[PDB]
Amino acid sequence: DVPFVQAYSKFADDNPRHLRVKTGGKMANALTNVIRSYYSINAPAIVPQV
Amino acid sequence: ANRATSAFLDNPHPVGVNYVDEGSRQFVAVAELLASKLIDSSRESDESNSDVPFVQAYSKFADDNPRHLRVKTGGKMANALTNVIRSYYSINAPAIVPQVEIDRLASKATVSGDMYNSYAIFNSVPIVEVLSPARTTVSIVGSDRADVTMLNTGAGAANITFNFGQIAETVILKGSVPFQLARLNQPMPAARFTYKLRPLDGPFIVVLPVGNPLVISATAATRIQVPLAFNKALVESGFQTAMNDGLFDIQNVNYYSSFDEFIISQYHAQDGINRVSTCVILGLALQAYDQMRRALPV
Amino acid sequence: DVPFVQAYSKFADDNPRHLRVKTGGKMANALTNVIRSYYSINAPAIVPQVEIDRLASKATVSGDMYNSYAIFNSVPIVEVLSPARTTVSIVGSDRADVTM
Amino acid sequence: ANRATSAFLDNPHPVGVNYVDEGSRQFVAVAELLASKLIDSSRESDESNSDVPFVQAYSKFADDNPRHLRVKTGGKMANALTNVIRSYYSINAPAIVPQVEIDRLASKATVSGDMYNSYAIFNSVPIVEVLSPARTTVSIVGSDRADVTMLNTGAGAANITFNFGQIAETVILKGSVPFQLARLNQPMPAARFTYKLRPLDGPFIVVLPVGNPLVISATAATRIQVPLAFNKALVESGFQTAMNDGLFDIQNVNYYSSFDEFIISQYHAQDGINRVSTCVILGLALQAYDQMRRALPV
Amino acid sequence: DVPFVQAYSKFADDNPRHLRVKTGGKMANALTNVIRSYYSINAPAIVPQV
Amino acid sequence: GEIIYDGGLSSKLADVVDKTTEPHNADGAVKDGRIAPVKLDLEKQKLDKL
Amino acid sequence: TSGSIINHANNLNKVINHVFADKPLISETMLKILTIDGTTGKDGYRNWLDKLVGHNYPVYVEPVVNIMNFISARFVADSSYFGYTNEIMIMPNHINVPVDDRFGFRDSPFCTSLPRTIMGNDVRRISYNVFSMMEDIDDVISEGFILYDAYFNFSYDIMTTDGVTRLKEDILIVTDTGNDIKPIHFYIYFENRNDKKLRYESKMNVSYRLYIKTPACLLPLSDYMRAQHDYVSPSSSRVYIKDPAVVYTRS
Amino acid sequence: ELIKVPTIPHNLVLIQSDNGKHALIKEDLGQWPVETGISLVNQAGVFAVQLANKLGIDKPFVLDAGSNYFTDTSFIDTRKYCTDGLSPREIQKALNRQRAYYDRPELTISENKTLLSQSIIYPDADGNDVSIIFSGAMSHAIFTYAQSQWNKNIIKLDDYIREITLTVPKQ
Amino acid sequence: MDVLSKGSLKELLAHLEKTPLEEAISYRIGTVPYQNVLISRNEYYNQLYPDTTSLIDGVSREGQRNVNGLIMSIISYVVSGSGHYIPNIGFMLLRRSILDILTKHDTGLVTNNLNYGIIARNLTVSKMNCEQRKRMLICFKLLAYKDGNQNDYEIYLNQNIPLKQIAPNFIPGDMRTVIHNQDQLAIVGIPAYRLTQSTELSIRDDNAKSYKLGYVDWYNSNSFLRERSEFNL
Repeated sequence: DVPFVQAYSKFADDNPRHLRVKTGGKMANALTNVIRSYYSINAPAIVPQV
Repeated sequence: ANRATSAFLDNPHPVGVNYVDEGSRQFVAVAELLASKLIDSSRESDESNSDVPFVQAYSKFADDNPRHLRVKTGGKMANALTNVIRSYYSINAPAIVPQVEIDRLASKATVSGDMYNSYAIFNSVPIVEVLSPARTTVSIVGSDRADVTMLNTGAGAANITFNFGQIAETVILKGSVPFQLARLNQPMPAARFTYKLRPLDGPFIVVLPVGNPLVISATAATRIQVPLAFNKALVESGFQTAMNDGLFDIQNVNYYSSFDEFIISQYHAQDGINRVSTCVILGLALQAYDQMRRALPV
Repeated sequence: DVPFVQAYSKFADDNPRHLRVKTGGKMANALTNVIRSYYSINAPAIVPQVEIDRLASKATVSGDMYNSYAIFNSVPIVEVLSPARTTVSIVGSDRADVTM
Repeated sequence: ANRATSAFLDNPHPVGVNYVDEGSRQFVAVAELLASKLIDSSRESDESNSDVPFVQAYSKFADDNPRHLRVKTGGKMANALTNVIRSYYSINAPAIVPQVEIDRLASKATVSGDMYNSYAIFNSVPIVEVLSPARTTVSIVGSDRADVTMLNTGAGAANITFNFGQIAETVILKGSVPFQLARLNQPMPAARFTYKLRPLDGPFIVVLPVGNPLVISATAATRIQVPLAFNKALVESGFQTAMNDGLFDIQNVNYYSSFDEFIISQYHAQDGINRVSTCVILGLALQAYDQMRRALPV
Repeated sequence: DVPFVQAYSKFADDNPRHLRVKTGGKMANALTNVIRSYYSINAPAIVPQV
Repeated sequence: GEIIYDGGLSSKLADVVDKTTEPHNADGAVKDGRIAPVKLDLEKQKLDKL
Repeated sequence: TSGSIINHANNLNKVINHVFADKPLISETMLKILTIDGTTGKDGYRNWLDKLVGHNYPVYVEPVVNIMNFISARFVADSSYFGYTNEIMIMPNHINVPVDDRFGFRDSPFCTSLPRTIMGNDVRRISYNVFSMMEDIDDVISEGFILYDAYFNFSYDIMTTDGVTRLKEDILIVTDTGNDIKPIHFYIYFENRNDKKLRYESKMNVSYRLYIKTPACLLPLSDYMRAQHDYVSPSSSRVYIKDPAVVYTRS
Repeated sequence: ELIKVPTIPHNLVLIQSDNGKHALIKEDLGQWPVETGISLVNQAGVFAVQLANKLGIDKPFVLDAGSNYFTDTSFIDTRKYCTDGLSPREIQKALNRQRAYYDRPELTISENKTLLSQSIIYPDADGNDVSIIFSGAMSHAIFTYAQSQWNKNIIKLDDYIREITLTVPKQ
Repeated sequence: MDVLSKGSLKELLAHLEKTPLEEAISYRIGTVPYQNVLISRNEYYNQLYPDTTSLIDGVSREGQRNVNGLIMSIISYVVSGSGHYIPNIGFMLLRRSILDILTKHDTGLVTNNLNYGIIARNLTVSKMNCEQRKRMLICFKLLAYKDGNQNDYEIYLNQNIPLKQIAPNFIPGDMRTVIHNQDQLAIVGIPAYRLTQSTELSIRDDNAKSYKLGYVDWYNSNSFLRERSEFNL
């Protein structure tokens, strides 16, 4: 599992855990939110610039 | 034709849409973990003749030291837990707790906050519809065990259509006398006392003879994903306390006898999967409510 | 995650992996098939005795099945005999209602 | 009343019940992994001037050193993979390869037998039934994109019921002209060119005005759990090669234009969930079949 | 069997013996009699206060 | 009266070097395992070694 | 490519120098075979290692390799046991943050988890490389931030007395070249709540505080039943045979 | 040859405040420097070998902690009390100091006996001896895993002979 | 450039205290907003690029002479960096600080009749990013609490749910709220090195990009040039 741990840590800024659901971290949330914003002008677009 | 349906499946009200984020879910899990420690310290204090174990547990839970000549309500955690239960039940119930208070309380203990690790079995039997001819009469009584009484006053045998929905996994049918049941476009077998059925298979036909009334008892099992800390005994007790304390009474909401009826009815409504996810968080919140209220009767 | 890794390793005889489904290993397979055999005489006996004995050595518990008791609430109405011109209906198992 | 249904949904044949254990799933996973390296070693060999990368890849796959003046069939792995594909398609096909041979070939590589870690999107449109009044003609053409041509020769407008099943997640309806569609016992909205529907919502009613025919084009998306190595491009190519190589020719079977039609048809059968599990393993085997046969054409 | 022996000794005020029946001691007898007294006012109150 | 608080040792957030520093990698709580920056003699005004 | 050849040549020499240093990894029997043509032992091994690159030879995994891979996996997974963490937080003293109050530490530098939101806003996260090159660091520290993309080595001392919990050194160092974090060493004291002198010193003599996730090696005394573990030792009837050969010489 | 390890390498320490209000158990496995900018897995490999030497699991071994026990003076108590791991008497001393701060009464005889009997040795079905002791979590996980790996290469003599019969010359 | 550099609420409020209203008003005549125009973006397309002009662009635009125009000019300066052309406001009013206009009654301006929904629509709130919206909500809260319209501000936030999520967590008149605020409001900062000297398609994006690229040069040279004119005043 060593190659997967490195890839997940880079993507999610946290080590994978057996008892925590693998969600992708804050990058996954930001990617999901920008997709909503691109589709329509009425989307919230709440992701900070920082 | 006559159509009969279960009572608890009629008109499910919309659930709330607040306190469903990751931080809010962590708050309910933290409250459940801290409430479990509150009731363990209360028992320990009684058996040890010392109030030290209870004082330590209440201070972490309530954020203040226990003091005599005070009510010992439960602090800010008790108010937040009570208000989130109100919001989950109805979309008309206002959301009062700010997100800052929720986030601060969620930092007391480390929890996963994932409500889909494990599963639970729910035993409410959904009878969506029963279609009967003109001469026959059909009545449905019960939610945990449904008894369907059918009587044929016509000249010949009648066909009764049973629809149990598509969410339930297994339905077991038992009759007062042996009866005939088969699926659509399938040969009718010999009369048997009991049948085991999959609701996904399709509508089922029962042959009703003219002689005597036939009563069919139905039991069902449904699997819903819940957190690992879920305990059905504590959730059901918390649901009744919530109704008695009057935090479910708002305008335009249906009422249910058990949390089993509430969760199954929302499953069969439109957008049932999303509704059930919110109801799971309410169940864990009710589990925390029951433990904390029994430790600190207010 | 050390407590879960140790517990699963003893139960499943294998270390958990991130990308592999945690199924329980040999103990899960043995328990599933053994449950099948108890229900019906027609079900085969797949699990070997060697696997059962090896899995029984993982913990130290007596196999006594008679040191306690339990209460079961089913109502065994074997028969109700009624004369002519009378109707009797039996409904329910946990609570039996007889309408006559 | 007239009933119209999709052709590919009619009469799905039973699928095989063998080679679905953990050891058999490992063999399919090993075959896909070693066949992929065979196709990659061919490209690397051509880039350089040495056949060493291919010789290593073929030796691992076929358990024999490649030799000139020989067909290079693929060894025992190629034979075993071919027979399991036959068994998966139909319950009538014999199971030839012994379990000992499957286990021996599964030990060549260390891969997990899990086949439900990831998911994939399948775009076959499951129009289960279209119910139309007496004076209306309805025709359904297509599987990937289903075009329903309806014409009303009656005096007044007619209501047509659409049933898309319960498995599909989303269905997009596009009309030649704007049309009105609503759920059962619901008001009709204003005429719109496109509709997005969830088939679980219920049967839908389309108003068919008197005059020129109205054509509705349907597109669907259903998600099915598959291994992570699943590739739709490779699976479909293997399906065509499998049918062309004549290993799907068994008595009393149904034939399909693509693997996508095959898997959606089985999902809508009686034991849909169990049938799809076997078909997913068939999909991975077909993916290995395509890569192996393109490198070693016999 | 030591943890069960100590727990039984606390409950029954007597050491377990292999050739004697484990009725439960005086506490078991007193608990049975108080249960009888609670149910009905006609049941006698056999157990003394001491 | 008794003095409860009269100043004390004060922590400083950061220290500021008043001398020019050569380029360097992290050598504090974070230690960089890569080679130190290579110093190259370039942009010579007058020709040498050519 | 020249870069690949240059990289391979340098790496090959580095490995060969290390394997032959101290006690050589390979035995004298191999060196005799490699030196049979007159070449040196170092030269013979370097050529043979070169041909082995890209080998398809199967290598059986030994018990000692399995053991090392286990400890390596736990070293990466549970970093708090071994004294390093991936994230640290620098926050002003006037900002109140949730902390781990289980151990009774005064001004505990340990958090159950690094907070996602403080005062209703998400905490800013800066990689160590960006923070090193920051020239507006003074404006950033006023708000507070989380440092990541690096491994932070830390140490702590738990003192039985009461005192001001603080760090041995200043948190950060500013140079014309870049910004860096000084070595982390916590002086942790237990807390007596009704002490006015230490309460005032904590708020006024400390301006910025450094937080890390609570180490998993720490365990409160109340949870001493979590330390119970089982070890199995083989039977004492077993006898171990040093020489298991089954034959003798004829004479 | 095989090494018989006499004592289980627990790594637990007890830290308590002077007033006794707070006490904690800490597992000390050392501090290992980690460098950024290079692979962490490669560094973890170097530290794994050093950690194995510290725990004494680098070389093949079998645990021999069965004989580390004593028996209580009470005639009822026939249990074997393990001496490995953190001493239950140390926890009892720490717990009593905590109760003194809160003015609670000291641990009773019944509570003392339960605490003092937590660490025990009992035999299993196969004749092996199981030791329940207080020890660190990672020390327990690493030590027990190394035990299962070395045990794969320990076989009965008759099994070894059967594997080498075909190579034995007649003379 | 200075106003866009502030990244905290307490920095932004401090800047508004020292900045006169003159800096929020432009003396350039500009163009009328809300006009569909074709602009040239030759880095990307050979054809002209459609776009619409707005008040929150970086370029000065003609403004109305009412109070609504002056409030819109103040907000545009905060969110975009430039004000609007409102001529002959008055010497006394132009000397007052921006915060004095928003939060003080001594200025002589009446803002009770302002409709927050209309002002947001005129400023094209739909096209504003999260940082710009938070800055605008700060100006609304300051105006609301001055006029005793705290309830109206809360009701306005209820109607606009997306604006409620990013509402600043500060109560005007309370110093504790400003001290502990953790908002990020920096439109322009020291750029990440990845930023390049390339054009952007939209009018707003290009003008914002221009401010970002020129911040490093402005940071180094503004102090001396300001002092060269400030001394001997």
